[PDB]
Amino acid sequence: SRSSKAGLQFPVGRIARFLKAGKYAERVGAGAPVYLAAVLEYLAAEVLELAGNAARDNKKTRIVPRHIQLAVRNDEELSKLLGDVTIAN
Amino acid sequence: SRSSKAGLQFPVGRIARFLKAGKYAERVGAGAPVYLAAVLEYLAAEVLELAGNAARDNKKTRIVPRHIQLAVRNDEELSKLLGDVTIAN
Amino acid sequence: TYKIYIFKVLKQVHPDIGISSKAMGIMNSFINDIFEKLAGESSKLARYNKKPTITSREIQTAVRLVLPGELAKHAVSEGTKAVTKFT
Amino acid sequence: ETYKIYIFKVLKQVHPDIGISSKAMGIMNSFINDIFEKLAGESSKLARYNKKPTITSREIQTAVRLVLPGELAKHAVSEGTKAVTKFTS
Amino acid sequence: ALREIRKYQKSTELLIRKLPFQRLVREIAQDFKTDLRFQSSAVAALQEAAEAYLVGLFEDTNLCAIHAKRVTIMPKDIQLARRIRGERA
Amino acid sequence: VALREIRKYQKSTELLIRKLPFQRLVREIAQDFKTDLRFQSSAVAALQEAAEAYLVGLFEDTNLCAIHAKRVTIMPKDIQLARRIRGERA
Amino acid sequence: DNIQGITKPAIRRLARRGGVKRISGLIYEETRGVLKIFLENVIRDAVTYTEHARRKTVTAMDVVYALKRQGRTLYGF
Amino acid sequence: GGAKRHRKVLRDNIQGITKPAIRRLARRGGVKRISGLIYEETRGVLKIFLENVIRDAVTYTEHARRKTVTAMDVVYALKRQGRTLYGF
Amino acid sequence: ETVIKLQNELCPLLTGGQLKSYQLKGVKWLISLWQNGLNGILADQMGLGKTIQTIGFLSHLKGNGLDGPYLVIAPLSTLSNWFNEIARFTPSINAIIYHGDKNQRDELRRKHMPKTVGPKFPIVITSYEVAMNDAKRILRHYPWKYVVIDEGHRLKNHKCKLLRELKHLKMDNKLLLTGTPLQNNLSELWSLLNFILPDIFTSHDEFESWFEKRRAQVVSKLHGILRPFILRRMKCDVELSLPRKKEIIMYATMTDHQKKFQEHLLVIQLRKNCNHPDLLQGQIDGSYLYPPVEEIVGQCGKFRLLERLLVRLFANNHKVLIFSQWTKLLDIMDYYFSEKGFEVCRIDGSVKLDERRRQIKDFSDEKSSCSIFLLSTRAGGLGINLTAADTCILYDSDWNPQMDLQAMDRCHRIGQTKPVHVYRLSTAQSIETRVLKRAYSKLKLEHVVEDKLIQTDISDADLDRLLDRSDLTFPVKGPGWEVVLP
DNA sequence: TATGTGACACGTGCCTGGAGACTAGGGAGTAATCCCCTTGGCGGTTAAAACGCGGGGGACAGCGCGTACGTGCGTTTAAGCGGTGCTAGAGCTGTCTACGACCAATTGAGCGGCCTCGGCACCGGG
DNA sequence: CCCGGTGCCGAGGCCGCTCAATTGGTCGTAGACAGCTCTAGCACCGCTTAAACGCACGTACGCGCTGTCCCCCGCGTTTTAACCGCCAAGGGGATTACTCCCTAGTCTCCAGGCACGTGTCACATA
Ligand SMILES: Nc1ncnc2c1ncn2[C@@H]1O[C@H](COP(=O)(O)OP(=O)(O)O)[C@@H](O)[C@H]1O
Ligand code: BEF
Repeated sequence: SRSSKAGLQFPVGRIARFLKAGKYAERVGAGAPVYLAAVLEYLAAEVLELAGNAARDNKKTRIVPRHIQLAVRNDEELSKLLGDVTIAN
Repeated sequence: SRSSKAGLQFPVGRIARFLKAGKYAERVGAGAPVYLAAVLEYLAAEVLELAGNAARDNKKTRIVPRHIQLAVRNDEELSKLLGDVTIAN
Repeated sequence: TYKIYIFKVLKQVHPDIGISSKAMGIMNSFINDIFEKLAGESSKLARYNKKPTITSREIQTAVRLVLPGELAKHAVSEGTKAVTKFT
Repeated sequence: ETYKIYIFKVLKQVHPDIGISSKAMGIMNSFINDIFEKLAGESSKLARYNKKPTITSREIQTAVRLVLPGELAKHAVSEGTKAVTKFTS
Repeated sequence: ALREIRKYQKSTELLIRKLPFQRLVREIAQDFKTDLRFQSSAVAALQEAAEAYLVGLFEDTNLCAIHAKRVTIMPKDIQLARRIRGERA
Repeated sequence: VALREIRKYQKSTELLIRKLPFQRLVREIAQDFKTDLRFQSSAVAALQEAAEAYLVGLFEDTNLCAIHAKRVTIMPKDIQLARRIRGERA
Repeated sequence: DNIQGITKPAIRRLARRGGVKRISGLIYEETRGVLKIFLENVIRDAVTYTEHARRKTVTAMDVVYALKRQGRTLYGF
Repeated sequence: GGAKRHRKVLRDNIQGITKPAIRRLARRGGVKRISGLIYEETRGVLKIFLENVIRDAVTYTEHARRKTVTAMDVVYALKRQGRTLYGF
Repeated sequence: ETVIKLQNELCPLLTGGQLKSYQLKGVKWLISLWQNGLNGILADQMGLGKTIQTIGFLSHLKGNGLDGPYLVIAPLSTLSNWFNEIARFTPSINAIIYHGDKNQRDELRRKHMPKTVGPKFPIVITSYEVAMNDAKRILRHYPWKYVVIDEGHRLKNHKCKLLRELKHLKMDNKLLLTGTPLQNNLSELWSLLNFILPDIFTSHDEFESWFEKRRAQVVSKLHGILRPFILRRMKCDVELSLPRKKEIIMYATMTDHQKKFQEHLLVIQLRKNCNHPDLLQGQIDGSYLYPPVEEIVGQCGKFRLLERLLVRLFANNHKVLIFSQWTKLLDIMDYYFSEKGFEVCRIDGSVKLDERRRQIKDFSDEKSSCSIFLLSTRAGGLGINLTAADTCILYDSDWNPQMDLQAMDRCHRIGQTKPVHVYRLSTAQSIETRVLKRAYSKLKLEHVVEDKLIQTDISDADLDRLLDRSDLTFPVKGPGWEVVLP
């Protein structure tokens, strides 16, 4: 698959299907899904990294929705991206 | 013409062309341009009515950009829609 | 551009009042801004409803969403009358 | 229809012992979907403004630079460049 | 007291009761349209969003009162907060 | 004298900030993001108009905050409070 | 009297969570009015979205879309 | 005086915003009395705002593969930031 | 003999130095043009200035018939000299310099300029800026009969605001005084011909369409058209008392620092590295301290050849004139002179008109020891008379060759017994060669209406031979130096 | 203290998408031109910025107090967890029929350009 | 406050040129509409128990100012930079023709994870 060839865990084919099914444009380049999968993988890795550190500080082995809220608020870059984001818990 | 049948001063054919050229959707209905031109006609007539009254208070026949800026601040509904804008001069 | 149409609708509401050239360009840019906002909202509303064809129902909903409460009630009344007159 | 397996994989990669719950998994999936939708919409608007039917990697890169603030944008464009280079090679 | 502040900040439960908020939501919705039904998830989301907005407004008015050298908040503080925010309608 | 000067600047619309220092500042700021950049005159004019409008709005909010604090003279803490309440603290 | 359903201890606890130490009397009525305005706006938007799809009942997706267009993103609903 | 040492260098570009300019800008808003640190505070705020808008405009210009920044890019950046300009 | 007789018959108000034969022809042509009513342009060279002929014609017009107000427009550094000359040569004639602040101009108009037409109306001599500013306010009321515009190169562009201001004013007759008649193009020539003759030339497309054997026919056709309008009198053609002029372009090799900067490194930066890069690099770095003059002359720029020419001029015992396009290079030269100890006097835009007049008076004075006199290309490069200095050197060469020729011929005036020497500095293997080639093409166009030599460097024997000016009272191509022939 | 519980790792039949290859044609990268506009600086004046002063409006520190808000207890009203029962209404599917798009001609609409004019300038005073 | 003509300068009106709207006509794919399918939201009686309310109070606090004293404002100098005027070039905006390869789909193929029952075990209750 293209995911194993590009060294990315996220599915490149699934994102490519969503871009075409979403009808965002007439044609979609081959370099768009592989480029978009890397950005989504890095952002998801940084969120889970800061959220995992908050769980270790609270002596919690499992990440709870409360830990995700503390991670996006303590980080200035993640707070500006989400803006006014209210977690369920 | 089609614009004369509905009684709208704005061109219904030019709006239909912009919707198709702008590729907002695959197919554009027949009632969409006639409906969209009526909304644009009322909003244009509403701003010119308030801007005309502002020019009448200053005893100026010609409407200047300063008069248009004073009209959007007075009306609440016009300011709710046009609050983020900044009129030059 | 809609310069001749802005001038025509101005004479209907105010025959004696005149408009400057810069004010005409601003009114033209204001109409183009409202046209893009209503067209963009109708396109996003079509994708959410999974409807490829846009109609007067989607434009009416986009008007009630963008325009404020008092301003939308007057726009929908004129929009409905234009459709019945056209059909 | 969800990125649950990939989120769990990247979490185990960044934190082996930490295990994410179901609610936090759903929240992360919703966040990833929101980021993807924002990036796709920005790329579509950029392609439509320039009258370009095809969405290339440059559109995604510009959308990432515009949406992501701070060092997040630079890290994301670096990751995307590395991924597209590994895919093309 | 300060102990009551740390207890509510640590907890994440919904402070506003569900039945009065649901009654208020239904009464408000009865004005815009008639004979409408509501899903429990929609009411829960409305309650969560309203609670988050009220917490933000309370933080803002507390900051404004601290700026005025007063520990007790006043309605003028909320008025100034809504005026600076721009949400005044 | 102070009240009459408010009525003059509010009635007449003009570019208060000079064009050349603002243009030099814009070029200096843009030099950090990218080198060998060139600016159009209309772009600099729009930048100056937007900056002046934003500064006027910030000054209005600061004056409201100062009036709320029972003080006629504005202070940097008022500007900081306005920036923090507006949410654009960066 | 449904607006009065939001009781005084509820507003007090909400202010305690936000960090308010002392609360006045008119704060309750002011917050009730602000909450009424906010709920009116959000419910108007959600009713619009529900009438677009020609549905009788309002779902959580419409509320989420209304909050998103109002600038507040909600996850988990 | 023959040496004429020191280029008599001009002040910083951020210092180009003069005190009377900030005074007039505050008067337009309705400020009656202005303090001393207000000038530096407005200088910093204007610098931050210009940095943000210029970064957005430079990104928009790099998207079009153009060297010169145009008014349309500034308008698009300002619209992205939440303030649209009419007449440009 | 005959020149003294016609001088009294043509103009009796002129009491002083008798006009010569070229001035006789000039005043006769001006009188015939005034009688017929056709406006003309004086294209006399830098030497043998037509200002004396023009003031003689004005005095003749004042002598008989009407005594209407006369307006004269000239650069700032020129109006003082014009007033001095009209006061020295022509007595019993009132002349005022209408240059000052707003209140000063108002009080001068109230005192010396009667609102109604008076018999004794002082001739006003205003600059370009004050005239452009006051054409609508105060000048529109006064009816001006005869106007004289010196240095017609100011009105070369068709879109000058000064042209609009002059068109706003009512002129009965116009006069243009240009050292060089045309630039290396035809648009400005058509603009000048339309400003002086509105009915003759009306559209630029017609003149462009009108302007091997085919190229020889079109130039001969355009020549016969403007011949009655333009009058040209070369210096060597009429005046034989003045010594000949020699323009030698000395080439200096690129230094090590210049080569390193060029290798590290658009056109403006290349020219900065070409001419005096020391202070430019210092200002780019931000250092407040300045390197020594010896370190500068050893490291950067053509200052080595500059000092060679300086010691050659010191041995020859003649005043030198240096011209710099940039205020940075002018300040570099002034600092070098102050460090060496020689007296320095610089005429620049920052220098006021009174200080300019004082400095040029001290330089014309023989007792002054200020052999080094600094002059700008924009200001002071045209309109001033400096006959005490025989040798002139050009550190930089501008794009337009007309300005360079004017600056080189400023010293070459009438009455300069010492032979004149023109030196040009241009580094080889740089954009200076390109700009000199552009100026050469431009001067070739204005006239039509080697590599190894530029690579080599001038030696001490060559410097001595070029300093020796016994031939004016040397091969065409020498090692490190080339002489251009008209 | 301990337990058992829903959260977490796993084969398993699958089941609906990715990739493995021919294609073919219209979007994208690229060689060349022109002249619109931009970068730099010199010249002058001229309104604008800044350095120094006196002082009077104003920010700020402290006090007695007298209005209003925090805290604790018997109590009363409503949130809520459960349970039944009906049902309008949400949601998936074959359909067949009125509605959107290209194309050939068309014929009149407004954008490109020329000319005169007349609301609004400014004049410097009383 | 109005004063005579004055001087602009964008507005009125007209003209020609022509590419944008429109009507007559086929169609094959999007949609409104009868049916049902199984699921959720409507109300309420029954117990009750944590949650809400008002009287008492007594003590931290909001408000007016009293003295101060210092940090701003306005005006006479001047002194330093904008700015309009202007010469000349040249990087780069904007456009056309071209040809090249890559992105959309159809025949197909073989493995990914999605719906579901299961063994177990880290808190989180007790
Ligand atoms: N008729 C004359 N007799 C003597 N000297 C004259 C005469 N006319 C001009 N000059 C000399 O020429 C100079 C003034 O005119 P000049 O500078 O030559 O005019 P232009 O500006 O045309 O070059 C002075 O040196 C003056 O002595
Ligand atoms: F004609 Be100018 F006085 F050199």
